[PDB]
Amino acid sequence: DAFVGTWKLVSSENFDDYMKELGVGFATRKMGGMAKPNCIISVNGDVITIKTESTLKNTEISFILGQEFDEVTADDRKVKSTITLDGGVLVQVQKWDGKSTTIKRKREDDKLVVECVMKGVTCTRVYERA
Ligand SMILES: Cc1sc(NC(=O)C2=C(C(=O)O)CCCC2)c(-c2nc(C3CC3)no2)c1C
Repeated sequence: DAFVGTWKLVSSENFDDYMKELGVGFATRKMGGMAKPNCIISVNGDVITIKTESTLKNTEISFILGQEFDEVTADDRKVKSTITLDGGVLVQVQKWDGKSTTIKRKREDDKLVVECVMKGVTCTRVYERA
């Protein structure tokens, strides 16, 4: 849709702090910090696929809106994830061990803007079309 395409990370703010608040150890935060992933979003029928591709780590999720799914995150958390569409924003929550984090994906001008929240920490990542 508005989201479909191949997107390249161009800017990131507060990602290390976000990873820290998730309990991500130094080695994984080092891998993630200066990573510049591609994000490849596609849809077929009910099913949306979001692939994240980077030199040291790839991940992928496929989901139906509103339907919880199991996810292994890039930092090896086993989480229960639900993604919904709310006012044009893809809202993802991950729940594990009585905690939650939210990842919101929205389109703004030429940007795919990804807001990641854990407790008091807010990180913002911006992608543009590859
Ligand atoms: C090479 C890469 S990329 C990447 N994470 C992203 O790109 C992420 C997002 C996005 O921009 O889609 C949005 C949500 C957070 C993550 C990691 C990594 N995340 C984590 C914890 C924070 C989940 N630990 O490592 C690494 C090692």
